[PDB]
Amino acid sequence: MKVGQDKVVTIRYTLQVEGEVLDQGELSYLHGHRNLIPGLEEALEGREEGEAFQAHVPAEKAYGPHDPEGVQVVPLSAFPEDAEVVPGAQFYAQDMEGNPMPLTVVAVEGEEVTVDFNHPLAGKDLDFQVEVVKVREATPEELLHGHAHP
Amino acid sequence: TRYANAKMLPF
Amino acid sequence: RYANAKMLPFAFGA
Ligand SMILES: [Cl-]
Repeated sequence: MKVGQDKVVTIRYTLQVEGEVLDQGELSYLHGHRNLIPGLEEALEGREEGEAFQAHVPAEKAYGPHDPEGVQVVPLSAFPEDAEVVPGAQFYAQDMEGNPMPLTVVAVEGEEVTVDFNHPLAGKDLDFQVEVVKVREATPEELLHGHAHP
Repeated sequence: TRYANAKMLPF
Repeated sequence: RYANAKMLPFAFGA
């Protein structure tokens, strides 16, 4: 069974940016519904179960470019009082539609805390070693929901 | 970009 | 803007 539309695909992957490997894992995802970065998805389309390969995905095709307008500053008022505001910590805020917008705090300067709304991998190209371990037809319920059930 | 008068929430 | 932000494998927000 080959990777294709409406098939739940389980793969294990190693990620390298520039030359540094930054993560390794196993994931299953539903193919064809925008659940996986496009460049990866395009590499996987058609692969037969068992195939193993290397894939290079430019930033535009994975997480996009870094947007300068995505880095902003808000008072420490906004952060919770129990909370630790330290470089690296991650929080969410609320958009006008009401939906959460996540951020990673970049710097704290007294009253002013600067945060970054970009994806952490924005602007960085990615290198992958990938193993396709299983492709299965999707379940009706996965199809109504839009996601593989983990 | 876009921000609201609502406080952030922990990880 | 960041329409890719939630896509796998490394997904920003959940
Ligand atoms: Cl999925």
